[PDB]
Amino acid sequence: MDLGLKDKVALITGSSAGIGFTIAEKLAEEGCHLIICGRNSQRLEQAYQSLAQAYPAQQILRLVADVHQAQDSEQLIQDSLNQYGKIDILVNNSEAENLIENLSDEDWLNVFQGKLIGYIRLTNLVLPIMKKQHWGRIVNIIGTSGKEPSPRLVKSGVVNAALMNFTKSVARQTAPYNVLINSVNPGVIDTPRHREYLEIYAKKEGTTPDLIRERILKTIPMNRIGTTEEFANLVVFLASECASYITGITIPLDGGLSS
Amino acid sequence: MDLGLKDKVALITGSSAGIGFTIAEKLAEEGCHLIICGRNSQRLEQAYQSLAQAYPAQQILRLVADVHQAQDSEQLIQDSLNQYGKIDILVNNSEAENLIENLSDEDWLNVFQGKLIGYIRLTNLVLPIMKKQHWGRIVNIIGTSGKEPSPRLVKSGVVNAALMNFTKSVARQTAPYNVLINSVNPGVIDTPRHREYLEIYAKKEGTTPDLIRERILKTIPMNRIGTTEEFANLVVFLASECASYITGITIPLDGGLSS
Amino acid sequence: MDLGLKDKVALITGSSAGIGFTIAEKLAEEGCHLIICGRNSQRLEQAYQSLAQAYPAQQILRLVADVHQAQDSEQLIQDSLNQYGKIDILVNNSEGNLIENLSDEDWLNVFQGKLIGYIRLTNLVLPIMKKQHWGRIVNIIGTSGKEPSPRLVKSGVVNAALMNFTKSVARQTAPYNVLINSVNPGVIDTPRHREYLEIYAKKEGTTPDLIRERILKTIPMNRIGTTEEFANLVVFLASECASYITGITIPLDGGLSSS
Amino acid sequence: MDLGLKDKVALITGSSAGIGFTIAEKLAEEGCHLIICGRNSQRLEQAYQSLAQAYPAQQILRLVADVHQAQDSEQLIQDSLNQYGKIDILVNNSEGNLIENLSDEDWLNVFQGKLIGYIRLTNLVLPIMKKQHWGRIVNIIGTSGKEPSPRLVKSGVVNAALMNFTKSVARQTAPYNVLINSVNPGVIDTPRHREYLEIYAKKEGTTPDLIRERILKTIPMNRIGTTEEFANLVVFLASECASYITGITIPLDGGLSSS
Repeated sequence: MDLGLKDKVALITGSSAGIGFTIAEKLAEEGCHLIICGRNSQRLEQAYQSLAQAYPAQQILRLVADVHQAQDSEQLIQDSLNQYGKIDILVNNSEAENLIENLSDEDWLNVFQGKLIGYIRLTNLVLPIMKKQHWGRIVNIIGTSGKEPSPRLVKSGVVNAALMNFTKSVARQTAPYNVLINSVNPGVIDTPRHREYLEIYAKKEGTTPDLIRERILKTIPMNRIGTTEEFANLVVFLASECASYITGITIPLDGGLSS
Repeated sequence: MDLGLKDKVALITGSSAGIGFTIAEKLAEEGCHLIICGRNSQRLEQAYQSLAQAYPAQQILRLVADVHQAQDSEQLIQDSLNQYGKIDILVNNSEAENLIENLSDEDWLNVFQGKLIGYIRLTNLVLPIMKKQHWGRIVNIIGTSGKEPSPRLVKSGVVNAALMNFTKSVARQTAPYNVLINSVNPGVIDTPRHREYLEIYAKKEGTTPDLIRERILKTIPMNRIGTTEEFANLVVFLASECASYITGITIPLDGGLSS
Repeated sequence: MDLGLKDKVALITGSSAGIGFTIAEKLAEEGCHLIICGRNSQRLEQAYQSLAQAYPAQQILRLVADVHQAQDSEQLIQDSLNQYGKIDILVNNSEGNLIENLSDEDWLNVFQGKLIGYIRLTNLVLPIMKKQHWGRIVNIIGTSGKEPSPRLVKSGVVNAALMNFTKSVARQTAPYNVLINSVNPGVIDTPRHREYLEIYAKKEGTTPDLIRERILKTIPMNRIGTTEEFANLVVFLASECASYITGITIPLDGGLSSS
Repeated sequence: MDLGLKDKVALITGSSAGIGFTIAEKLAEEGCHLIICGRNSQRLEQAYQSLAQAYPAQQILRLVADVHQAQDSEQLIQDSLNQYGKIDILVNNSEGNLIENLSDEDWLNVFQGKLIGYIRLTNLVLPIMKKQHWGRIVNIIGTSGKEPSPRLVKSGVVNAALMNFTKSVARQTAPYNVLINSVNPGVIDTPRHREYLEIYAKKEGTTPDLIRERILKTIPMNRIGTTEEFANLVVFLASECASYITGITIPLDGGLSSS
């Protein structure tokens, strides 16, 4: 399937590893030029070298930035536009206490100043550019940062509900400009954070990582943990010319967890 | 129907007028003692005098407080507990630019520091008290402050989605203590704010209030605007002993708007 | 709370036992005259005698009828009208797997039971209620005493259909003050539930106690609901007080929907 | 993007025209062999000749069949298996008011059409796909060219049922890599849509142009979708790339679901 992505410019946040990295790879495979970013300069350079070697014909800009910080986010967009003159695609992809009574005002304000305002801010920054182009795709990754999907995750639940509604509202307003915005909700995907979570959960309980993994597998109807490639495939489809009539929706990519 | 509310202590925020006032009246009718509050001392005194005269056998504490301010909210709960020794019921009931591109970081942070954190904070403050009692009811009024319900209302959409999810999470955690929490989503209810909105909309467009009202009536399947009594009836039911198996849900009270 | 039900005429199907019986009791307590029905004459007579002795001031009509059969359902309504001249309230409460096993005849038989049963009875009472400018229909949308689970395929399909039917009919009948809502029970202690525990335990090779323990850990309130708790909401929805509530489905489930 | 569809065998119902025809075309483009069907031999032959001439390297089996009839549906699958030995993909795409007017026979006839039609065909292909450890079923859940609206009561009930069926079957078949999803079209430019515009305009006493203008103002993208745009998503869901997506319903609607 021709996705119509040749020479499209894609900014993928959180692209030094895991889901974001594989999304960047797949976008490059379809002919996009890339902006990849993250806070960890060492990890980002490894990603950058891997992508440049795998896709020597494609342009790749790497930028160290904290996309939960206003100044870094503003400069990220300015540097991207300076390099490429356009930004066609934005993939928003960014990152303990679970008991309600224990969460203070500062705790909640702190959660809102992370991913929630982070995605809103970056969306706001790219919208004028995409509207000028009459072409944009924004895909919001609305998950739990490698934790087992569960209603117990209270902070992420609130933030993710807010972001799903924001997605609908912005989609409705930007649809007349062919700027489309959708969200994808991962199930259990085999990422570095997921693997780190297996280690952390195995200790709190007194067991092994393989044992915790087996318990997780029982909850997934497919009885298999998803790959980053499986997740990336949908994101790339949504970011394509082929998804030109799809906007304002949230899609679970989860091996049946939602059933 | 005996609602089992005799001598229960109910705190109703935003109770100087409109929905909150009628909820306070109906709770007093069922035998509750009240805490009523609001920022407007003059309006609150009028409410206080009306309730005291209508329900002379019931205790009524009135407190001037801004329930979007942390200190006022903390003191509200402390003063309530000092007066009554218990708080059985909390009704969370508190209050322009609509285009996404025009909304800054400060704008969004400001919206989150209002009703969103306001309801979360007050919930957090009453939970230890209600859990000690093994008896609590929290009803969150999740609406649009007298504006015509519409997907266009972007700020309230995000906040309300967040609050509906928060409701579910807190309900799940507090259910083992018989502390039940639910939300009610008003449709078009005849309140002071609604009537003020008719005036403001009639000017922006060049028409009358009755004309704007007629346009609103066409959107409501019942072809009638709801009364504050109709709204209050459900809130009082949810706050009662009779609703002892109902928690974590959101109920539209809207004359069919959701259909 | 005065529910405004004095002398209202209520038809409750499946009212010989369990949820339906308790709903009938509670409606009589609030001043309704009743029509009760069931397929088994002996069980229906027991219910009638209990209700007639408890509420001798109220009129109670008992009729043997299979409300999944067209002729019986039509005659039930005609007999009710001949007795009372009106029907104010209908509570639809009638009874109700490996996908590859389920044949066409199995699915068609499913649809010719509760699904068309509720639709047909709704159709039969609508003109009565519309001419009154007063009606309440409450659809009980449950699993008929089986513990809620994604595994119950037929009931899931039927119940999804009925929830949508509820919305559609509500929208059409709203201006006639004929209000239609559904209640989705969680786990409620009925004779049917108790029999299901026996059957499931026998099939699983375990004890009813162990099945009950498994169910309880899924419910945030950590207890099974009573028929009185369930009936309270149904009676509220059938009342004058619920005059602005229509087209909605309310889970009554101890928090199961937030688990 | 390589969709991994080379030599896969796809059955598309309702494939003589419109959405079904375009889906068949696009599946052939990605390397599938086809089974196409319809009730009208002349229209089916036209579709066959078009596809056979466009994709002469692919196998195309055309069969006259009424997929709302049990015998025809059973024979369709047997004939398909006799030709190809396997069926990898099924796209369920078959055709499909005042409440008080609608009789039992009307509702039963509704349920004996598309509802049991999709369920039956799913049941027929499941064992084929399960033994392969590879299957994709995509249910087209629309209004068959009528403009989406709460007024369409029968389709709403059937479609709600089918969306739930999708979830239930997905959960059961997931470990066999047999994935089942639904797509809900908004307004798509098909011959059926165009005929509906004519009929609705005639019934309303207005022009097709004015009906189209009314529809366009409901769609945030301010345009009606093409069959190619719709087919793109169906083909993606039918692909190897969608290997972790199951049990979900995706609106393909230009933002209508966020309007």
